Amino acid sequence: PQITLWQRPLVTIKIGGQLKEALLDTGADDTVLEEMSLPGRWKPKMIGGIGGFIKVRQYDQILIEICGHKAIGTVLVGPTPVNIIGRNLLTQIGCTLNF
Amino acid sequence: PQITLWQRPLVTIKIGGQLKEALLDTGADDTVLEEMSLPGRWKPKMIGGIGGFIKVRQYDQILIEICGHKAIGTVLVGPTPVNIIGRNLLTQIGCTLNF
Ligand SMILES: CC(C)(C)NC(=O)[C@@H]1CN(Cc2cccnc2)CCN1C[C@@H](O)C[C@@H](Cc1ccccc1)C(=O)N[C@H]1c2ccccc2C[C@H]1O
Repeated sequence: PQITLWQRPLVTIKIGGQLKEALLDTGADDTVLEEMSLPGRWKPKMIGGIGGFIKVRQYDQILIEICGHKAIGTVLVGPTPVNIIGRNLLTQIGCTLNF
Repeated sequence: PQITLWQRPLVTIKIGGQLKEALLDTGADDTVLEEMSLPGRWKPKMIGGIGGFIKVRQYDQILIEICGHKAIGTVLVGPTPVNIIGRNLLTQIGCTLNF
């Protein structure tokens, strides 16, 4: 698709057999989802944005479907205000910025 | 241009006759630039990022030059680590997300 930016670019993702809403976010290096339980072991990570750092949980090789495009990649879990799809998974599903 | 997302999407902007580098951020609602002096009076605002809220100064009716293209709109100035061009100005230059 082509998504213009007058509204937030929210798409629907499927992860863990659930459907969630997430923001497509070119300003985010990584993908962070709200507090959920995902399979397997986790490592620790701190990510910093505006307002400071949060401590999140890094899971690897997670399957997540964005607009019916399957990506398998690293997903962070933590107290983020919105689910954010960031560059590590945007590159996978072939996403560019155009003007 | 067609900007890919293997690296951060940094481009050159011009505001107040200064050249700056800044991030094309589809996840940002507003444009937030690093502490600098602008023409006009400002309203104060609280905007919230990933690690919580910061206080910014809001200037209206500001022209920025992004890769040639002019855009005018609200610009917030405040303690941000990186310069961020959000949706409010991304729309004016005709920016879209394509996959
Ligand atoms: C207006 C303003 C700019 C303040 N907006 C944001 O910060 C929004 C906030 N919401 C939330 C919100 C807050 C309040 C109200 N509604 C919504 C969540 C997403 N962001 C958008 C982010 O794209 C902003 C960037 C800024 C940045 C980039 C690089 C380095 C430092 C800062 C961001 O936070 N990116 C970071 C990031 C993000 C996720 C995972 C890893 C990493 C690393 C890093 O790239």
